[PDB]
Amino acid sequence: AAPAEKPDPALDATKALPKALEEVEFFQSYAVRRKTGFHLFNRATGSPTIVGPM
Amino acid sequence: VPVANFRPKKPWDGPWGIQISQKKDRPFIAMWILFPLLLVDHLTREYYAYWHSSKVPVTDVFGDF
Amino acid sequence: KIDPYVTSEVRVQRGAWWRSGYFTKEEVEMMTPKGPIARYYKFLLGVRRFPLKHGALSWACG
Amino acid sequence: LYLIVIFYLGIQIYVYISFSLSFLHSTILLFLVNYIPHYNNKSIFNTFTNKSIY
Amino acid sequence: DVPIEKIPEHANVLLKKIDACLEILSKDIGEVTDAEAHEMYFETSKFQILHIYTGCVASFPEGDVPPGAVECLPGQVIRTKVNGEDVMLEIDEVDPGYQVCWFKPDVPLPENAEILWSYPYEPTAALPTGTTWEEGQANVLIPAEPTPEAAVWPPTPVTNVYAPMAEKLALKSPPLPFTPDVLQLQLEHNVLKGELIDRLRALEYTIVTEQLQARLHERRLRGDVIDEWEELDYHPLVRDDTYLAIDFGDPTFGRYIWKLFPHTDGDEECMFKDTRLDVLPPQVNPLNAILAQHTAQTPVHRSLEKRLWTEVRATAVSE
Amino acid sequence: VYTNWQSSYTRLFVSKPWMWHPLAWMTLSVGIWWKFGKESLCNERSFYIHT
Amino acid sequence: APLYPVLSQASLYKRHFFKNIKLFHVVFYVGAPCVTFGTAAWSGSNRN
Amino acid sequence: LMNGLKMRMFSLARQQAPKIVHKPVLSPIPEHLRLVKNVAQVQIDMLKLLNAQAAK
Amino acid sequence: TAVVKNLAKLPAATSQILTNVSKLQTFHGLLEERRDKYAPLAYHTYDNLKQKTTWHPIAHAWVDEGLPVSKKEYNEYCWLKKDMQRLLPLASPFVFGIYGILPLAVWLSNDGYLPSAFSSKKDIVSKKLEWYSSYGDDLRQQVGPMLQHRLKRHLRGTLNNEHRLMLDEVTESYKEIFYSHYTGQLRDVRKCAHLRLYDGTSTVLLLTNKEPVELTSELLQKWNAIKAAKLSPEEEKKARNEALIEAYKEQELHGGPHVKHMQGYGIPADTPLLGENAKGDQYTQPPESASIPLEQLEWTGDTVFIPAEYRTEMEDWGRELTKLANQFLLLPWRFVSNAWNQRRLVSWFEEILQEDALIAKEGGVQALSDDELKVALLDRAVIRCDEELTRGDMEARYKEISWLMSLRNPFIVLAWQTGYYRSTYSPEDDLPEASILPKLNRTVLDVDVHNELAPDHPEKPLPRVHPALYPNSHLALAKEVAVLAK
Ligand SMILES: COCCOCCOCCOc1ccc(C(C)(C)CC(C)(C)C)cc1
Repeated sequence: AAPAEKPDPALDATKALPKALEEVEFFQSYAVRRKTGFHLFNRATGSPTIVGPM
Repeated sequence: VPVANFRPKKPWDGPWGIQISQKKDRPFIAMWILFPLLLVDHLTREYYAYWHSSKVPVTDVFGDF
Repeated sequence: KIDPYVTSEVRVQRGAWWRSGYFTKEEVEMMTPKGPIARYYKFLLGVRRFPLKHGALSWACG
Repeated sequence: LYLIVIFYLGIQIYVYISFSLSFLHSTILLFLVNYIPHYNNKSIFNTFTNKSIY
Repeated sequence: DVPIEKIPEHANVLLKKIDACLEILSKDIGEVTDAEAHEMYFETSKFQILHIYTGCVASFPEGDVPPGAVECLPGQVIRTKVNGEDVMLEIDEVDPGYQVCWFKPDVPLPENAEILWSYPYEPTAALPTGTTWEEGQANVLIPAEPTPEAAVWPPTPVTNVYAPMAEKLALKSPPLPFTPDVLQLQLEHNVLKGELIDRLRALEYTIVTEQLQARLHERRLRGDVIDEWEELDYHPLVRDDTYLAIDFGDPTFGRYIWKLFPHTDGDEECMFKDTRLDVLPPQVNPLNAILAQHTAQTPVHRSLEKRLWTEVRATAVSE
Repeated sequence: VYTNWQSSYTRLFVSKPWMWHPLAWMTLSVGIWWKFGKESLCNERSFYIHT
Repeated sequence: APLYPVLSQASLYKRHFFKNIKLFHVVFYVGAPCVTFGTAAWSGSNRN
Repeated sequence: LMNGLKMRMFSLARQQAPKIVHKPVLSPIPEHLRLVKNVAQVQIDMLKLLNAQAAK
Repeated sequence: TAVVKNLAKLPAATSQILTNVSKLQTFHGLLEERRDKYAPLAYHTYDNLKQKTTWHPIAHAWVDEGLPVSKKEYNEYCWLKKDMQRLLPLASPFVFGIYGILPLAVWLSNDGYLPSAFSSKKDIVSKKLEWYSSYGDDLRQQVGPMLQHRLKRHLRGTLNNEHRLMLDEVTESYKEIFYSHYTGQLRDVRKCAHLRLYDGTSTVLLLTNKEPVELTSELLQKWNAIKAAKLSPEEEKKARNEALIEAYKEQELHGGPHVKHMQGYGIPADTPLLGENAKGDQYTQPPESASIPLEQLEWTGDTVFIPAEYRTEMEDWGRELTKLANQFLLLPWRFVSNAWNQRRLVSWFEEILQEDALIAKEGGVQALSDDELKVALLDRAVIRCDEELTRGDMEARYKEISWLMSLRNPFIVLAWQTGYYRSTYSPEDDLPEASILPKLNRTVLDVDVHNELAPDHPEKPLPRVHPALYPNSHLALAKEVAVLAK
């Protein structure tokens, strides 16, 4: 009854999405590739595929 | 005269710290022996019943039969 | 077990018993237990016995 | 399919745990709300006793 | 049975002890540099490791790569030998409008290329020589590592009024300007003596835990590995409280530190600091608060009477 | 320094309801099987329901 | 003068091999043979 | 650092013994003892002066 | 082994057991005869949940100031009560059968499990010291630290909730009381009394024919003065009732007793009139005593102690802390509710208080021997037998815990006691080195009990001022001076 507790920043949600995006960025950093030996069959339109470049 | 709040160890003081460490890493050691045993228990297994089976493996626990 | 000051601790404030005249004499009387155990104990007040401190021995002796 | 499966099942396990605990609160732990305010003491170095009177 | 002149001898002994402790504990183990400990940092790079011992590495503008050149993008690891030193070079932040490639001798270099470093022709050699980065070829930066000021504990001041009086005695050899009350001085002396001895016993008690932590650090400095619990036994007072916290079964922590030491409240990295100097015990004498309450309660004629009680005591000692 | 953690499992069990929880769980599950699943499934008179 | 049964350096070197495991070191290393020779792929296909 | 490039160089050599760095340890015990010394010297000078007065 | 060694004297022990039982019966007859006419009725009270009794020393621990008994005879009484407790395994064959003799063998194996009759010594002090040094100090030295941890974790709470439960003013005192085995410095008992700040204000309502009145220092002083004047009862009761009505008016001006506005307690207002019973504006029905004029205010002889222990009360301690408190004090603890262990602890408390009274009658602590004082401190659980202290340190220790037990709070008592049972063991043989300073010595003068001490602010602790440095200390310490110089 009326304890008057200050806000605890550890109970906030301001780090989960940044951390997940950091993990995804670490994943995608390993997709960097050199131009030599590069080939990817695009669609018939000429647009890239989804699974191809990943 | 000796320093206060110090004494020799006794049996009820429990084991030393190195012994507690030796206690802790026993599961970690048995892990290496048990995971292969798990895989062997699954891989070296045979089903117990088939459409043709007239019998099924029975295990009398207390030898009453 | 007899006195309604103690048999009322669950429901009644203790302050209702400290205020003199809050409960009347007949009112205190109806709140007392009337069973045979209460009457046995009421008789046993004036009976000589061998008291012990409230604990495991007083309980074991029953 | 790996990502889909793990994302879905992690969401479901989080739902199970979080909702189980929220319902534990709303169903069983609100009985045990006993807020005691802090009352300052004054008679620290002296206590009235049975011998003070009797 | 302990005269007051024998105290500074004990203080010197304990100073020797704690100095022998701190000269060891002042040392600390730096970061490990064994490549076998960090080989997986390079194994897990986004590109395979280039074992480069022939040809040249050249910077040239971005665009088409010459066929035969091995691109060296940011994140590329390169095992080489530089001035006789086996090394790993990790590419980081290649400049824009430019790219780097390893050109073996079979591969012709393009125009507008700048050879950053090159290798010699040694085909018969079994152990290659590698490179020789001359002064101006490569700017290698050693970390400065500026050793900050050594953390000094504040010495509290002590006003020795009687040293000038001893000097005046040596000059004359009354000496004093006032009439000391020998009873009140022997009172303060006898009380203060026990407070000093009782303080030294507490310091000797604490030095035992420093010369225990230092004996272990001697082993840690020799390269010996100490178990987490073997190391705790050399902190016995903390070993006990830590074992009881385990018996209770509450592995949480952090708010206890924030309540006992409120200067750490809100500080998540409180454990990785040393803020004992920011929070020191005050040098306030509580006796002043006591004597002030004593005078406020008494009247003035009693204050003047005390001058009579003291004067009559002087004449009583005189007669 | 004495601890039931390293010197008495019984006093450790007694002093921790979160050590009683698995035991009560086990007892309750076995009682459930005894009351409900024993005679309806495992008895010889009730074993053909597995067919 | 340690009063406890001091453990040799080599014994600690060997125990570190056992207690320096991480979670993924178990999960994936045991899941690969398991997923391949398990109820999904090989053992399951055979036995079913 | 090179023209158009930046790199990180790591050595490859076994570390046979640990590397030592002198990080001085802050402690209040030496200053405790020095304070004890100073207070005791104050009292010693006091006693010497009082003895000189009482005897001279 | 010890089994056959005790079987050798088991025939010689039954006669002494029965003689001791007779002594116990005679002493209990005397004590109860005095108690049944000089002591008040401490009514039984149930805990907040109202299922088990709760016990406090202020109401239940009575001290017979005027007990015509020697201190050694009371020691015999208490020790023989403990021996009766230790005689309980003799019932095992009479409930299990002839195969219930192996428990009796286990009983006869260890001498610490046994009563006095199996001891070769004669004097109660030497016997008690033998038992302690053989079994009891060792048994106590393995419960002290864990009990201390339980008391700490009772204050600060579980699961990282110290910011919600602990106080920021008892912080430095908490540290000095519970973490002085880190510093090695002595402790001031007043810093343990500061732990009572976790609790509320302890009050005492005297019940009258009209209303309850809160007891104060002024009213108590007046009542003591009237008691000392030795007046006729026609004058005594008149003066008592005058002081009582004065205090009643004073508290009515204060805003009523403290208990009216305390969570968990309260005085009901006038009862309400329901519905048609309401006579217009008079919605209330005052009690019968409202008819009595206030000048007839008389004390009923009934009292209500309200400790207001919101965090210290023995009910909220738990199943484990109570057992460990009884273990540390070498009392029975197994297979009983916390109410029964509460009573056992309160009875131990009463015994210690009566022993303190008899010691003060016998000429204080200095009249005691060295072994007798050692045994007293062992009973108080402030000394362990592996210390070998001085006489002055022992006297100061006795004075400290005696004042602390005068306050009638077991929690702070246990917090004080457990600090003297925090001993470590080194892993090395050379360390700890042989000390250079002499043994710790103190005196009764070094203990500050006659002065109040405010709680030091958090992270701003102040040094300790000796009592001798206070003004007019030679006048206040004159009793201790006369006792020590003689
Ligand atoms: C534990 O959490 C880590 C899970 O993260 C998984 C992320 O999975 C998505 C990665 O798949 C991609 C997607 C896009 C791409 C590249 C195709 C970024 C786009 C590119 C190279 C053309 C710029 C590479 C990989």
